Amino acid sequence: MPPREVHVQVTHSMPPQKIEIFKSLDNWAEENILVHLKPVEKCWQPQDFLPDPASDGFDEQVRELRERAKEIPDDYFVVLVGDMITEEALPTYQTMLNTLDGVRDETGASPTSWAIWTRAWTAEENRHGDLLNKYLYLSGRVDMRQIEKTIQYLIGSGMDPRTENSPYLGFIYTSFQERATFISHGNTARQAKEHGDIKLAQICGTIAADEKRHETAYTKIVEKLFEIDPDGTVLAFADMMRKKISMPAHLMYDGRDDNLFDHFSAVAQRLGVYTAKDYADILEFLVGRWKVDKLTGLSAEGQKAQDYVCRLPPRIRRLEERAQGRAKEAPTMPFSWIFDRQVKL
Amino acid sequence: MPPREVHVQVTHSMPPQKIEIFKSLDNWAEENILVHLKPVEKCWQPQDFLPDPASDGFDEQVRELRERAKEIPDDYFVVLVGDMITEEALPTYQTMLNTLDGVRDETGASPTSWAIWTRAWTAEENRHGDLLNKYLYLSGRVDMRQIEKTIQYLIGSGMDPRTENSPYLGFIYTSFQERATFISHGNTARQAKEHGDIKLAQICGTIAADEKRHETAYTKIVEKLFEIDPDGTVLAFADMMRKKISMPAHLMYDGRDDNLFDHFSAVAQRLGVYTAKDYADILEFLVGRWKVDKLTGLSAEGQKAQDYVCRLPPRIRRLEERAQGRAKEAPTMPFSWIFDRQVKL
Ligand SMILES: [Fe+2]
Ligand SMILES: [Fe+2]
Ligand SMILES: [Fe+2]
Ligand SMILES: [Fe+2]
Repeated sequence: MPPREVHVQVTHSMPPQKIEIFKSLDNWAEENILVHLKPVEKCWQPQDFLPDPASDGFDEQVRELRERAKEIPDDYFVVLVGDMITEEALPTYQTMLNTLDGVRDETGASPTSWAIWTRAWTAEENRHGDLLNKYLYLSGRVDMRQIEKTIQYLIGSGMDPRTENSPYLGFIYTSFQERATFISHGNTARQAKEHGDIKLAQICGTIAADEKRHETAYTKIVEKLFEIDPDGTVLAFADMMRKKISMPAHLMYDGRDDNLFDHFSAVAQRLGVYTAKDYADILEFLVGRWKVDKLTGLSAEGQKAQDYVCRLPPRIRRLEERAQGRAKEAPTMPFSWIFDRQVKL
Repeated sequence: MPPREVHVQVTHSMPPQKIEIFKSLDNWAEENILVHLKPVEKCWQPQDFLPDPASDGFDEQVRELRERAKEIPDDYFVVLVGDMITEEALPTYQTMLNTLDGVRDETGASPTSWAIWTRAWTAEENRHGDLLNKYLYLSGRVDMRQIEKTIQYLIGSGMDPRTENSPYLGFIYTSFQERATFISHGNTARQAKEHGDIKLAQICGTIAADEKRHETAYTKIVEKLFEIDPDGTVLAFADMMRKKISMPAHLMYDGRDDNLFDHFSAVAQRLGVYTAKDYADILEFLVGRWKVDKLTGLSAEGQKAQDYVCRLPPRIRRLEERAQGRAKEAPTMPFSWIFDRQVKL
C-alpha cells in the first residue's frame, strides 16, 4: 500500500507560446548554466572515499570503517538512510526535468543546452547514491534488504512535484530542493565530524559541495526569468508556495510503515539535520536572492503574489517553530531500516 | 572526447491520432502487461546475493568471494563490467520510455497503466546495477574509479535509439534489448559456473530471469499492436531493422579509449557472451514470435516490408559468419576497467 498523491493531475499550465522563451534562451543556457557542470575528468568518484578493494589495506580499511560506525548512533543512521534513499530515486528526478515543456529532452541524446544539463546533472547525482550506498552496506549498522525494498517502492511510486510541465514552476522547485539537500548533507557532515568520523564527514561534505553548484545554476535560470517576465515568474513562485514544496521522497514506504516519510522527517527535525525552520529559511533566502521584494511593474495580481511571497517566510517561521508536541513528547519507534531497533521521534 | 551520435535527430514520426489508441489500450495493459511485474514483497533484492554486513560471517564471506574471483580471468571481467555499466545507465532507459508519445508519464506519477509499468520496470532494473556494482567492488579485480568515470560519461551522453517518440518503434526496440540482455546475462551466468563460481552464476541468472519477464510483457504489446495496426507494425519493424538496433551503451567512453564499445563488444563476441550471430537469432525469433510471415491483408509497401523483414535474418547470418580477422587474428589490448591489463580482442 505505497502512499499515493492526494491531488489532481494538472498538466501543462504554462502557455504553449512561452516555450519559445526557452528555445530562445538556449545559447544563454550554454554560457551561464552549463559552466556550473564539473567536467568528468575533474570530478570525484565514489571510489575516492571508500575502502580500496584493489589495495593490501582493504581489510583494515573496512574494519576501521566498521569500528567508527559503532560509535555512530541509530538516530543518525535513520537520517543518513533516508538521505541515501532519496538520492537513489534518481531516475524519477531526471524524469521530472524531462516533463518540463520548454526544456525537455525529446530524444534522450538531444544537443540542446537544456538536455545536456539534464543528462550531465543526472550523471553527477548518480555518484551521490552510489557512495552513500556502498558506505551504509559496509557499516553493518543497517538492514540493506529493507532499504532496497524501500527504494523499489519509491521508484515505482515516482512523484508529482506539482510543477505542471512548467519550466517556471520546475526551476523554482529544483532551486529549493538543491538548497534543501545542501543543508541536510551539510548538517550530517557537521554531526558526523563530532561523532568522531572525519571520513564520513568528507563523504557528506563532498556530496553537499555538488549540491551548491546545482543550486547556483538553478537560481540563475530563475534570475533570468524574473528579468524576462517578473510578473509570471512571481506568480509561479507564489503558486508553488500555496501548493507547498513537497519533498521528492514523500511517498516513502518500506512495506510496513505507512507514515515512513513523516517518521523519518521527525528524526531529522529532532537531530537538527533538516528542521521545519529551514523550509522557511530557504524560502527567505530565495526571496532575497531573486529580490522578489525589489520588483516593479507588476499587475494587481502580481502585486498580490509578490506581497504574499515576501510575507510568507516570517509567517511560517512563527507557525512552524512553535512545535512542542512532537518535539519533547515524541514517542520512540522502530525502523525496519535498522532491524526494527527504536529511536525517539 | 565522448562519442556523439552520427545521425540527424528525427522526432514524432508517429501520426498523432494514433496516440488515442494507447489511451484506449490503458485497461488492456492493466490486464495483460502489468501482470508481468513481480510485486516488491515477492522480489529478490541485491542483499540476497551479497555478503551480509550484519552477520558474523561477513569477513569469511567477502574473503571467499575474493578467492573465487581470482579464478575468474580478466576477459570475463571486461564483459561483466560492460554489462554492469550498461545496467547502471538506467535513468536514460526510463527517459527513453517517457519520450514515447502515447505511453509517456506526463507527471512523474501518472496513474496510467503505461506510466505504472515505466516506473515499476525501472524499479526492478535498479536492483540489477546495484547487485553487479557491489559484486565487482568486493572482487578487487577491477578499477572502480575508471568504471565510475565511464558511467558518468555514459549517463551524460545519453542515447538515441532512433525510436522517434513512436511507441511502435519503441516497443520493438525494447523487446529486442530485453532478449539481448537475457542472453548476455544468461551466458555470463553459464560461464561463471564453469570457472567454479556458482554464487556469481546465481547472481547473473537471477538478473536474466527478470529480463525474460520484461521480454514477455514487451512482445505482448507489439503482439496486440500487430492486431490493431497490422500494416503500421510491419513498417515500424522494418524501419528499425533498416536503421539497425543500436545498443544503449554504444557511446561508452572511459576518458581514454575512443572505441570502448567496439573493444568491449569484441571480447564479448570472442567469449561467446553476445555474438553478432545473436543479433540475427533475436531478429529471427521476433519475426517468428509475432508471426510476421503470416500477416495477410497487407498494403503494397507493407508487403515490401514484410518480405524484407522475413529475409533479413538468414542474410545477416551469412553476412555475419565471414569473420576471419575480428576474433581469430585479434590483437591484445588494455582496458582501464582492469588497471590497463590487456586481454585479446
Ligand atoms: Fe544529490
Ligand atoms: Fe543536486
Ligand atoms: Fe537489466
Ligand atoms: Fe529488463
